[PDB]
Amino acid sequence: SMNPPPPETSNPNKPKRQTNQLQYLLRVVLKTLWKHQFAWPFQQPVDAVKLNLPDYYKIIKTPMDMGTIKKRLENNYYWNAQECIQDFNTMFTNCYIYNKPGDDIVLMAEALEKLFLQKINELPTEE
Repeated sequence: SMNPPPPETSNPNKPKRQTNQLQYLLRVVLKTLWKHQFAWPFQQPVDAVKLNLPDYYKIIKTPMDMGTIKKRLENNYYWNAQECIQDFNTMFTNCYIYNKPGDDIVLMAEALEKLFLQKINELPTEE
């Protein structure tokens, strides 16, 4: 069995910014979700080999996870906050697409998403 290459976290020719919204996405949003008791399934790319999910990457073609997001934020990969918000939403959506309603991992995603939405609701104004 085989995993795909992970999403890109480094690309020297991608233009980059460090903005107050992106700082909030790291300091408040990522940190809040990362420390949660339900974070662990989402802290790294889905390992379809270890988890015995041979169809995962047949179904999920835009993988995303908080390990990748953390690396992107720490390495100033983004130009804007919308790119990062999209990554979180991709992560949640993948979970809901692949799994069955009411599965433990879906409940976990929902709890993290609730917090995500509460924090993004107060995304600061651009400086």
